[PDB]
This record gives sequence, structure tokens and C-alpha cells, in this order.
Amino acid sequence: ATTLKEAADGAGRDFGFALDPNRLSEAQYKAIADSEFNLVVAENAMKWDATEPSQNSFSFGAGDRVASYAADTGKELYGHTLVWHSQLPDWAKNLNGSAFESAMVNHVTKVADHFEGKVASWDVVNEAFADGGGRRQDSAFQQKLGNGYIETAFRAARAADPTAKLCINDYNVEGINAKSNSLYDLVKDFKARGVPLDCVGFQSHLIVGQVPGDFRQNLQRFADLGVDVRITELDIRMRTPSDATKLATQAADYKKVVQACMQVTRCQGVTVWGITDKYSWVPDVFPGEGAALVWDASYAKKPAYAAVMEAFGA
Ligand SMILES: OC[C@H]1CNC[C@@H](O)[C@@H]1O[C@@H]1O[C@H](CO)[C@@H](O[C@@H]2O[C@H](CO)[C@@H](O)[C@H](O)[C@H]2O)[C@H](O)[C@H]1O
Repeated sequence: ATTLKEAADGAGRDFGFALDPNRLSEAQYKAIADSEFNLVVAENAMKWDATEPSQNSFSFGAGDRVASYAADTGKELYGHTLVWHSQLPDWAKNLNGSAFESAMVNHVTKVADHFEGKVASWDVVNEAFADGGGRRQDSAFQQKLGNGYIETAFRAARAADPTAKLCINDYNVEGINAKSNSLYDLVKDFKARGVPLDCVGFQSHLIVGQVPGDFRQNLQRFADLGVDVRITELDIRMRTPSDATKLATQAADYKKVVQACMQVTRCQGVTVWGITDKYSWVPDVFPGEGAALVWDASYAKKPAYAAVMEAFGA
């Protein structure tokens, strides 16, 4: 292989990226998107704020643009995300009880129906758990609906889309810890009772030099529950500006993550959360941090590029 797409294709695995469809008009961005990935996810275009800005009024143009991009380029389409506490519109926050449950169900149903037969997998529920174990403590869904909302969401998604792979997704669940144990318990429970659930997403927003050593073992125990696994939002952030040492450690870190996936038969692949450092979410959330992606802000390949190629087997 000479490209990351070629390495992943050759390995029989997915290598995806988070797309902002507005950046498609930047030709260098499009060139890399077209040639370097075999899967695409909408970074923002399929979230609740982006799809249902007022109650039962849907805006699918941006998500459709991502879907059409996937179909036109022959890439697998991954859906993100039906239920997530973050950036939920105020109209939804203002609802309670059965009115809120109904809005959630209607959102799942309408969005899943709209993209049916295009989106191959959904993050049905995103970030349900708390660092340190148990349920997230700042979620409208948890607060208004309690424990059962996850099962409700998965069943509604299956009702709408009989075949799509239905995933639950989270961060800080890459190692074996209280948070991933809570997640593991739910997955095992869902599979034991026949709640629709096919996959688990490991966001893998990691810090340079700190890839969990038990990542493979964790991915494997999940796969062994009878579900697929995926690295969904990989980036590996460092203190800026980058230097040779940090770039080398970052490359080694990318290799470790991709290798952990390669080493688990039901790991579908790895999706990186963007193309270029120019557009990464990291600097705005974490001041003084960044340079987390495979291409720098001028779209030059970083040492992480070779490391990803090598890990997929090339
Ligand atoms: O925060 C990183 C990721 C955590 N896992 C779930 C993902 O959904 C999440 O992605 C981020 O989700 C954020 C919230 O939806 C995104 O922030 C958005 O993107 C912008 C800057 O990146 C801002 O203009 C803006 O207010 C906001 O719409 C950001 O792009 C995007 O990368």
C-alpha cells in the first residue's frame, strides 16, 4: 500500500474519517477524503441540533450531503448520533416526562427512517456513562427518563431500521476501568435479554504517550459478549507546537491503537476524528493542546501516517 485506504482495504478493515461537508469545497481536503478512507461519519451533520432544530421539524440537507458523499465515493457510512446529552436543543430540554420520552422516540424514528438503507451503523446512544462508573450525571436523558432510556432508544432504532448495526459509543472506556465495566455490564445485559445492540464504539480521544496498555484485552472482552467493536473518534493530542519527539511518540501511539484493533477479529476498524489539525475540535476545548490528527494544518502527512499504514499491515 501507498495509502491508508489501500492498507485498510488490503487488511479487510475500515479506516474512516469524520466529515464536515462544508469542507468538501476545499479541494485539498476533498482529495484526501476521497483517497485515504473507506468509511465516513458526519462530525456534526447528523446530531440532534443539526437534524431537528424545532420539534418534529427536520433539516436533513447537511446529513444528506454526507450520505451522498459516501454513496458517490463508495465509502461505508456510519451514523452519529441519535441520542446524546450534549448540544440538545432547548425545545427538547424544556420537555419532561412522557412528552420528552416521545420527542426522543420520534427523533430516533425519524432520523433512522430518513437514512435507512444508507447509514450502515448508528451510534444510537452516545456517552451514557460516567468517569468513575455508573450513569452520566449531566444528561437530560438520564435525568428525565432514568435508566431505561437506553433500551427505549435501541428498541426504537431497530423498529425503524431492521438491519442497521446499532452501537453504543463512549470515551474513557478504552482501558478496563469503572466506566468501561459499567458499559460492559449493560452490553452483557442487553445481549442476555435480546435488546437490539450489535456494536460498541471506543472514541479513543487519547493524549500523546498515554495509550491504555489493556486496550486489546478490553476490546476482546467486549467482542466476546457477541458484538462488534470499533475505534470511532481516534485522535491523540499533544501540547502545541509539535516537535520531533512528540510526533514520534504520537506515531507510536497511533500504531498501538490500530494494532489493538487488528488484534481483535471483531474490531471493524478505526475512524479518526477529522483529517487535518487545521480543523480539529481539540484546541478549542483544551487550550495549549492540539496537533492530534494524521495531517497537519498545511495537509502534510505527519509521522502518524506511516504508523497507521504499518499497523494495518502495510
Ligand atoms: O468533543 C469531541 C467529540 C466527543 N465525542 C462525540 C463527538 O460528537 C464530539 O465531536 C464534537 O462535537 C462537538 C459538539 O457537537 C462539535 O462542536 C461544534 O463544532 C465547532 C468547532 O469544532 C463549533 O463551531 C460549534 O459550536 C459546535 O457545533 C465538534 O466539532 C465535534 O468534533
